[PDB]
Amino acid sequence: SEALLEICQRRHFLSGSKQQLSRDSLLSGCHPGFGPLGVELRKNLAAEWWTSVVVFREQVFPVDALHHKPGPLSGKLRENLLHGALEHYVNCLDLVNKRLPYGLAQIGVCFHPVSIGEKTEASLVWFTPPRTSNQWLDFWLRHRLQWWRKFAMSPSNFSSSDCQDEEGRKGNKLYYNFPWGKELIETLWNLGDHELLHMYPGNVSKLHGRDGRKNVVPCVLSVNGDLDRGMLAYLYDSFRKVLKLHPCLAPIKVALDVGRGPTLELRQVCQGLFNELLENGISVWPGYLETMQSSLEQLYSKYDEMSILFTVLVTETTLENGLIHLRSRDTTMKEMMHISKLKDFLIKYISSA
Amino acid sequence: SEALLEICQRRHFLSGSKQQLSRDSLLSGCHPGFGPLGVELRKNLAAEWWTSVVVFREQVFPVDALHHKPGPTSGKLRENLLHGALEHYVNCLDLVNKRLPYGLAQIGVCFHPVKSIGEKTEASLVWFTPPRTSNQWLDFWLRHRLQWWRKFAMSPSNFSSSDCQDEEGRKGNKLYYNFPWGKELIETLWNLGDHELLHMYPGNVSKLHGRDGRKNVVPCVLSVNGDLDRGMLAYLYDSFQLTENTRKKNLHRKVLKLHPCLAPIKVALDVGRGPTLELRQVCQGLFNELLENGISVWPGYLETMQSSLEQLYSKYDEMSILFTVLVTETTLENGLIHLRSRDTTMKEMMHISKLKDFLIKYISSAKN
Amino acid sequence: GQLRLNPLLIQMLSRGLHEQIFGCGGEMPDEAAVQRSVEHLQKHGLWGQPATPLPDVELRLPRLFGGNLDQHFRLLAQKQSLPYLEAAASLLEAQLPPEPKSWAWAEGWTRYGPEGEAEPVAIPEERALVFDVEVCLAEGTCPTLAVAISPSAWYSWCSRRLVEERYSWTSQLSPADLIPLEQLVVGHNVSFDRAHIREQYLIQDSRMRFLDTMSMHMAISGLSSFQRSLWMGAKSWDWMDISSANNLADVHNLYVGGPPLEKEPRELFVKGSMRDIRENFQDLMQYCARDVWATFEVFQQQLPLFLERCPHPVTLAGMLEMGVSYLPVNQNWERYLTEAQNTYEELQREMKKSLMDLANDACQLLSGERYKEDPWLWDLEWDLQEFKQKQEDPGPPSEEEELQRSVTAHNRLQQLRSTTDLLPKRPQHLPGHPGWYRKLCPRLDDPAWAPGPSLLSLQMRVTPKLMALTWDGFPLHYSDSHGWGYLVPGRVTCPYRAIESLYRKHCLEQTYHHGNGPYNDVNIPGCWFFKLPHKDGNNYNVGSPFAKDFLPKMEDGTLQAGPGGASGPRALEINKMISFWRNAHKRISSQMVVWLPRSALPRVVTRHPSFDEEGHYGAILPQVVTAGTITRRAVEPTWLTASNARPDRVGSELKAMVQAPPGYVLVGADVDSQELWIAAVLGDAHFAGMHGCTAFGWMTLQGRKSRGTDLHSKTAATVGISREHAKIFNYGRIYGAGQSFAERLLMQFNHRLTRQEAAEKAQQMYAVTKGLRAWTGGTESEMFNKLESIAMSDTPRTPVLGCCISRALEPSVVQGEFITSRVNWVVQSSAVDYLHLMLVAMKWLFEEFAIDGRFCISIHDEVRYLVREEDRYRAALALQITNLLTRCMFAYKLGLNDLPQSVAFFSAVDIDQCLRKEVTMDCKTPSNPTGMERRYGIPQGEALDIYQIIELTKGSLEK
DNA sequence: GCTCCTCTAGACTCGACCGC
DNA sequence: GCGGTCGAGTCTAGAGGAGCT
Ligand SMILES: Nc1ccn([C@H]2C[C@H](O)[C@@H](COP(=O)(O)OP(=O)(O)OP(=O)(O)O)O2)c(=O)n1
Ligand SMILES: [Ca+2]
Ligand SMILES: [Ca+2]
Repeated sequence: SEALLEICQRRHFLSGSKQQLSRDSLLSGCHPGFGPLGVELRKNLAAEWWTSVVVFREQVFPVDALHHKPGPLSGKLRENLLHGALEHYVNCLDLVNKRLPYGLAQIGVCFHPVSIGEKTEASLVWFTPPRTSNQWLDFWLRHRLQWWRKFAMSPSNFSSSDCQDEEGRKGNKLYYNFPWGKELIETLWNLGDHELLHMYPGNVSKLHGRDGRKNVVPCVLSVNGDLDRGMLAYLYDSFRKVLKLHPCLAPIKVALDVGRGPTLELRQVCQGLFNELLENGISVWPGYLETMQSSLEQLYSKYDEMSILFTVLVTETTLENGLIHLRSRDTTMKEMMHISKLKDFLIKYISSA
Repeated sequence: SEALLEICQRRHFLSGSKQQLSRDSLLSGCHPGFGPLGVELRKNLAAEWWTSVVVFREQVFPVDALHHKPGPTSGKLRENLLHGALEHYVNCLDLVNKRLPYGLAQIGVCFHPVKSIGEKTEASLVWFTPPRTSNQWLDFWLRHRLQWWRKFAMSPSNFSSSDCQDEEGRKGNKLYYNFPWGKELIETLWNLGDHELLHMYPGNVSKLHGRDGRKNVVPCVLSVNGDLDRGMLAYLYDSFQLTENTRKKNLHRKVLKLHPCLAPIKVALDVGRGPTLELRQVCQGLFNELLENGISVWPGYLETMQSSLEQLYSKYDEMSILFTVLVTETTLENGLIHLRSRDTTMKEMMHISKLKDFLIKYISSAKN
Repeated sequence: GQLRLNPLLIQMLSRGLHEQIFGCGGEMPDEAAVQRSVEHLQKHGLWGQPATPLPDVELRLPRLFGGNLDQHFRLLAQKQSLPYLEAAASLLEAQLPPEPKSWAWAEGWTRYGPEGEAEPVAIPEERALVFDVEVCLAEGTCPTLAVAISPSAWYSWCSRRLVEERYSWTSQLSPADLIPLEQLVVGHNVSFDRAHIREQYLIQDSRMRFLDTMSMHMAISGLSSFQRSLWMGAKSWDWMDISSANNLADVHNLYVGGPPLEKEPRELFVKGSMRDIRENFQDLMQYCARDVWATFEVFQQQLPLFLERCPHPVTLAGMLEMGVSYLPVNQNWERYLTEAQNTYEELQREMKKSLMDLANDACQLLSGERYKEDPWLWDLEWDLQEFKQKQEDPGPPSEEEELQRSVTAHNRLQQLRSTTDLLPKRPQHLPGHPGWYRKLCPRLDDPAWAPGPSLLSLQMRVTPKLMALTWDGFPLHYSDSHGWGYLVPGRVTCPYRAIESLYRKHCLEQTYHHGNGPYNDVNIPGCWFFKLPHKDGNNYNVGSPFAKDFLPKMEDGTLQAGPGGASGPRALEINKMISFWRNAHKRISSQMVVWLPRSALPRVVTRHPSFDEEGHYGAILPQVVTAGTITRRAVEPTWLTASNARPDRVGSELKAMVQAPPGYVLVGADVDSQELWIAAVLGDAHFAGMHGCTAFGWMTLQGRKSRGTDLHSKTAATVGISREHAKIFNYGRIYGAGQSFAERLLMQFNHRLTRQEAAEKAQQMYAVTKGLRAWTGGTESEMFNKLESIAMSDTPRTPVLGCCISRALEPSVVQGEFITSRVNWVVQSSAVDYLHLMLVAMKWLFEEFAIDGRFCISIHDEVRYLVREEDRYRAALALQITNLLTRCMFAYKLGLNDLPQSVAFFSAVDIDQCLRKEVTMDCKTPSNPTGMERRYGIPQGEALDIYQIIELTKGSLEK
């Protein structure tokens, strides 16, 4: 439990002092910040969510909801991404040409008071016609559960449950199984039309839809998933101290290094391979620049704690026959291959998983 | 300029009501919000900035600066993200093993008082250089940033620059853009000394030591803070080509000529008449094919209604749509689909199997 | 009573200097001469004008040996030129053995003693050598082999890159990779042979001087440009038998007259590779030896003749000092090259992008056949090739239904792939785009395909059509039988009405027009096709309106991109902004820079606080020809040209990159209207023997640039033209240009002037300045009379030094021909004598008072010196003293024993760390926008006057 | 007031493939 | 068996120098 947090702190996943970072601050959005590896992991999670939710769908669109709400109600920071999305209902109705159903998705920070607490959340609002509200709710629940279980090493820990609110609206909530207990990471609510009627008192003419030929008032659906809490869950999922993150999420994938001398001769080869890999969108850790070359086993341990898919070693032979050591993090098996075959193999490994 | 904002509202680059949008609101940061196409353009601009700066450099790292600034007897919303980056200097010296120069980068929101609080999305780069090469790194970054802002534009001469000196004697540069009304600041590079780090880290100054070559030294802090919201507004103003508006006396098409690496939606996919089922299946297959290769598509085939082809083409041009694919009935028997291009407005019948490769070649040839 | 004057109220020298230079007593002015000068001044309304006297200078000049200052200069020159003539004479009486049987194959120098015996030596142990060095161009520019002849032996040198075939040598030149040579090194174009000598790049001046047979040839028997053209065309021709070109073979033919020189047709040094040189060693060495012996014979037959035609030793000492030029450069030169090439490529790419964007916007005129109304795109090919085919909400899909839909879409998509069989094997190329656009856009199958019309360039005949170029508001047009040419309206059918509307718009915003001719043979409906004015004459057709000849026309606003966009004029301005680099990048980027190692630098530079252990300092020794014309003025295209950093030129700050090493400072100053004051003083000496007697000389002396009283300002006011145009006008007319030259200048500068108007204005300008016919009743009548009398004399000689005109220009051989060339030569060779006097006096001052400094460069009339940092003020005072003495000598040789104070000292002696024209410029260019003070770290420089110099130096040159 | 040698880049041409 | 295209060859025009490699 504690060892994983220490590793994340040392490997620059969670920036801040050792005492400064606490579990409650992590879960309440009151942590000092994210380390560069944590920032890239969050960006990868955001990219994957954006793909799976907005990219391969023709009804979802991005949302630009500001942080402050300059409302007399003296402005306040936003607590939900839902209100900004609902402010765009009259605007984004024209994009789909008033054709129900349609959605609006956003990734952004929510200023939940605790001390100010900020969590980055990915929220989707689905303007369902009233007839099929529960059906689309189940559809989104199934898709979100499969997406959250896709990258996991054991979807058994990922779970789900039903619940009810004070109003009496059906809803399901997701709960990752953290080692200490079952903690929540996502929640789906089948809100009514009152969230839209309160913001638009009277004149329901502008709020109509085009379900079939009749015009209806869409029943919005709220699906909020805490991306930072998702990062925490996936980091706890991976955890020899090795964090076996999924290839599509890991921040650093390739560890380029040097072996025997001369340094000058191998520096050009390493830099060329580094540029080649970078141009293909594969992250590389520039370990060749390290003047004080540590032991190969120690370097491999550092890369294992850094969630690096493959470590590349360039030695004297590479200058002549182009053979480079390629260690696999998962199975700790060294192998050699031509330096021109590295890019294709890395792309294959990333795409396959 | 009045028509450009109407186009941005109508084509959903800018949100809010027509009376609620003025250039003062856009520049101040109190606009109701950017339309979905504006959000996509801003994402493209931020991705290009990240590719130019953080991806290729072997030392630039990402950093996370919280929106709230706790303490001095309450909190406050952050105004600049530089002070957030300066707090990670000692933290991020371990990554480069106390080697110089090394930098920190971040893209985030900034809150600026105006009695109304405005917001701006600003991409910063705190660049800890040794004091020996401050005037070298500053000029190198000035050239690099000016080149980056100029390469995506239809008129790089508009993205001018200036060299203003600070009151205390520090040297710096301010980028600009020649909007129709005047020049507006979009990026600034201040060659700050070690004063900020010394003030922020009082006591023993052995922590603030970067191994420049073989000699330790307190690094010189360089801040490069660009405004991405005003940057994308400048790109929208540039693509519209207001100066152009004797040859175009009758030729008048309202087009946003955004750079192919910046345009929000790449291609528009349509369909014509029937049969409905087979054409829908073909369109959905092509949609998935293009999407799986990182090409955004506007699903124009889903429209139950139909508009005139010229009006549809004008609508796509105003939205900065690079290509307009039309899968007609004939595609089922020979695989030929009309392909109108935004730049030329000329139809070319290209085989459906060769569309993905041609689109990838066209997009990637513009440094993608 | 230091306030001396002239009978014309011109403030002359102070008594303290006038009694130390010209001696006491002087001469009582002749009342007749004073009366004539006063009457002449009254004729031009320049008598009695108040002039503010300058403060009188008190200074103690050093001892003047001999007296009269002429014997002084002679003694200085003789003391300077003695140890090198004592070696030239040793060479002229040599006993050189026959050529060696077989040239040795070893590194370094090998002494070939009697009977062709090879013996290795460290260095040639002689005080005189005729030199010729061969360098392989394939290997770069490092020297390969060299052959030199001593007074008593033959020598040969072979580099390590010809003896040892190493895997790879370094690409940076160093003194450890050059020829290891009072000494005299004769040769042909010895500047080329000098740049390959090791010791010539050290900062300390080794006392070695170079005699160039090419320079002596140009001094003795030289050819003007027209004479050179006639001589080349042929090979009234009496002068052809006495002159020759600068080729070593032609010079040997002219001076020796023996068998013609053998030039190897293999050309293994110019075209062949290093292996060819390694194989033909025994033949290339013999060829080099034959060239060396030809140079030796030319020198033998040339040295006495040059001394008999240029008797004053000042000329020889100045020529020996002009050979030793030295341009110190540092690591900023490589950065300058890189950031000029990158900024040239970026601007060229931006222009190409603008052209492609303007091409893309042109396709849309096809719709509705709107292109038939475009004045520029109407005549292109717009044909199109026909292609040769040969409900409610259903709800959420179930878990398997979505996969079924995806699979049924993917399989249907892949089923369409089978239709590729019907597709032709060779795909058609853009059948839907217009005809002119298919050529520009590359074929898809091409491996180097780029989006858009990627094959577009300024050279194509469509680029002046896309840009809609207008020449004085007239659209350009191309006809195959007459080249380019604009269309003047008012007279696929062309849209003449559209052209008329465009011209009306242009005239409102800013027959009747006369140009190269209506050319009614080319019938464009309702238009007149006037050709573009070609520089070669109206008998030739311009192939491109973007040629370098049209840049002034682009800048004047005549050739401008048409309206309707902001990409045409932007492309035109980008074209104007990269002309210099486009024309000179090969020259500037190929300069030979030898990076001196730290072991070769003096302790002054290795201990100065401005010295960094990570910087490289070099030396671009200019390959100057110390006598490059008939006027003996140095010629070097890269450096010795009127260049200065401009805000709209890429890489034009090269002269600002000549940065003195840390511890040295480039002291130097520019002469104020040297070639104008020389003509003025000649006229004054000829007319009445006093300064300001002629109105031209009086205007030159008592003239204020700010007040507009000067010559150029009055000329521009009278003719109503730009100041630069008036300056070129005045310099041309002074050099001897006739009225036809003035007419063509007026027609070129202003297109609204006809030939009649240009002739009238030229006649009116020449009838009040030069006078009437020798000449009488004009401002410059006496000066031109003196110049013509000197030119038409039996043996024209420069009045101030006695240097004779070239044999191919004396009036005996050329009877009544090339009068303009000789009258120009008078003034220009007088200026060259001025420069030689300056150099001799400066070297004397630097040697007697031990001022550590050396000659750097003499760009035009500028005179720079790489003086040590501590001796900058002493060097400035020395420059002022040398200018004073030079002007006094110029007046004394013309019979005027006096000198005006206003021209007796430098306006400002620039003291900076670069060769910028003024010490206040920042040299902001498209390549260097930040400025000198930021990109590199060069602060400004002092511009001390004489009074400020005296206070700093205390008035004494002694340390 | 003008020549020449040579180099590259653009436009047009004649004569020969080869797809149908 | 026939007609549309593809590519070396020729003409033309601007580019540099009138040196030495
Ligand atoms: N149109 C010109 C200008 C100058 N020169 C020559 C003669 C001068 O001796 C030398 C330097 O002249 P500059 O033009 O550099 O400076 P000026 O003497 O003309 O002074 P200014 O430029 O201030 O008028 O160049 C020339 O032949 N033709
Ligand atoms: Ca030579
Ligand atoms: Ca001058």
